[PDB]
Amino acid sequence: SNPSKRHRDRLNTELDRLASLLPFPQDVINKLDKLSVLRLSVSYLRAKSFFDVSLKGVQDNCRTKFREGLNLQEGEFLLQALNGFVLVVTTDALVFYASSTIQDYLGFQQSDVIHQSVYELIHTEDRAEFQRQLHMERCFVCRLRCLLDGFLAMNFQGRLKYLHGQNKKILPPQLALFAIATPLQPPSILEIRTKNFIFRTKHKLDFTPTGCDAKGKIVLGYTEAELCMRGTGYQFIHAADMLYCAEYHVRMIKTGESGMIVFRLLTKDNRWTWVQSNARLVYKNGRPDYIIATQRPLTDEEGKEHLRKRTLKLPFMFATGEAVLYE
Amino acid sequence: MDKERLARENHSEIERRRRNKMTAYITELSDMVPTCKPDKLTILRMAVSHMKSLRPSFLTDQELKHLILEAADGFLFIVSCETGRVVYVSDSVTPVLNQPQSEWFGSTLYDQVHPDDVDKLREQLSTSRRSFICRMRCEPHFVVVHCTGYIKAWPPAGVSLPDDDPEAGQGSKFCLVAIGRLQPTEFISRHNIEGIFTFVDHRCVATVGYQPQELLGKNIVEFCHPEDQQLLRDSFQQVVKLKGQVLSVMFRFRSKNQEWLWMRTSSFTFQNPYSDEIEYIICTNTNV
DNA sequence: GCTTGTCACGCGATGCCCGAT
DNA sequence: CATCGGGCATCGCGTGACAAG
Ligand SMILES: O=Cc1c2[nH]c3ccccc3c2cc2[nH]c3ccccc3c12
Repeated sequence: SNPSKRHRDRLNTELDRLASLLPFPQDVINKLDKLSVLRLSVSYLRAKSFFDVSLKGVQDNCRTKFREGLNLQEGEFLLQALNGFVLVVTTDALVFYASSTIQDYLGFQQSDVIHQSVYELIHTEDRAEFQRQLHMERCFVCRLRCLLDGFLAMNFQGRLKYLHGQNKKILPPQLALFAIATPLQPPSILEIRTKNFIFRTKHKLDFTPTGCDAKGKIVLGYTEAELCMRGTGYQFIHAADMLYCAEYHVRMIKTGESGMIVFRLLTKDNRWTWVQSNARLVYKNGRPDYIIATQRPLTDEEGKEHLRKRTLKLPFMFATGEAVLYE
Repeated sequence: MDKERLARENHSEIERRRRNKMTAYITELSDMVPTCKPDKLTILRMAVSHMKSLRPSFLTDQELKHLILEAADGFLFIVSCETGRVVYVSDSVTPVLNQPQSEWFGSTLYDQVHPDDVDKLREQLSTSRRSFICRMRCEPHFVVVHCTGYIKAWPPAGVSLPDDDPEAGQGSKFCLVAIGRLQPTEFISRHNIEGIFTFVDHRCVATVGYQPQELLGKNIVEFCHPEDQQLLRDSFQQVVKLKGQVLSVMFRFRSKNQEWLWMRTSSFTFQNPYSDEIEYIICTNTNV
């Protein structure tokens, strides 16, 4: 023995007893290091002290046992319905709290994030922006590091509320950001990534659809009947492509073949999907009967590339927007 | 510049920072425990004291719910994908919709929304993530609610379903678990020959303040001043009689600020190149 | 085969406690 | 009522062992 080692042993004993009480699974406590043991002890105490003053049930008129069981999980239900995670950040840009689902969206462990600097999770070029939001309602966007790539852009919707019970020095409480971070919606676009996905549609002479194969149902999202009850195919065309499609329809009327055209179709989700199509005229007794269009879905990248290298220059060429379709 | 010394010095300063971090965390503990100048072992023993008193998850379910609701409001609801039958609704439905927990139970999500939306509701309930915008009721009065949720296999794990429970005979296979929360330019558009917005340019936001989803489905006359409504209507009726010809009309469009904006609309018809029938009416709407 | 970080250890400079002045 | 020297406990520092990555 010797006094220094005695004191270190007592310190480590107190540290282990602190680790034993942390509200984490045992496999998480075992991997912890003493510094983060102290860190999350402090963070748990701060959280409990805030909840001691800010916090505090089915209507007894409508209370069943199953409803009680669901009420005992209401919190996790909300957390799962968030489609994202919770963030509570102090004025020092310290993470007062982050929900577990942050690991679902960024790859960071909740116990590694709590009581740490928020900027370590946020892209440099955006950190300044975040600061301006920290100093009542708030709605903005930020790029956070995603270990599952590497960054992810996310919408933060939250508020600035006083983080009570922090016992700073006694100083008054400071404004903390209570926000929900959710991923960014990709633009209203549909890009089939399944390779080799050419599909054919059948139409009458005015381009009103009458038949379609399985891959067409998969990409466009309509049932076979649903395709043919909503007017001609021009009811399905993006307004930036209507005139090009009309020109190529005239070309097919005059020569039987349309040539390769690139344009956007309206899915049943009311999204736009790019297609490179080719319309051929089928004949009955030497007279035109119906149209056989064969389409290959494109990505947004090469779609905008084809649009930017457009042969004809027609009005509404660069227009963007949304549409609906009725029967 | 002598690697062995650079490594030594940076390592020394690294655990110097480590020691400082440990001391700062101990000081925070001293600040956050009850009874408390004491030394490190005193503070650690009193921290064990307090933590044994206070005590798996970092937060309780109610603490997590409190954090989420403080963050961005909302009320949780759980409905069956089959009939829309409301399995569960939180008490948050009272501060959100001004409705008792009681009007939603024993009811159906279709009965709580606007009729013009029930179809879309079926859209969102048939057959993971879901996100939509509807109008729920609070003469009756409705309100726009943004709903974000997911499809979950029913019944949920952990929750016991007794025999005499009312949920015991339902037997729904899937559920929707969601949160509901209350929330000089020009642009082009395509309408049917009645005036209903069927295509809206995004620039409408910079032009009249509305988002495209707020215009699509609505007739343009709904946004026109009552004294200019017949004029705009006859403009639409005349542009159909004169195929290809352009007709301009000036009227007052009510922006979403409920402000009247003078707008010039140029309309013409798109003809099917085979049948010469009208597909829609193209309008360019410009501020004045 | 190198980097960063955790943990123990030795080692003195001060702290605390307390008979003994 | 202090002040004063023991002996052990706290406490901060630098370094070496060891491992995850
Ligand atoms: O109505 C134009 C159209 C078209 N409308 C549709 C509606 C539903 C599904 C597919 C289509 C479709 C495919 C097309 N392929 C074309 C080549 C040249 C010119 C026009 C078209 C055209």
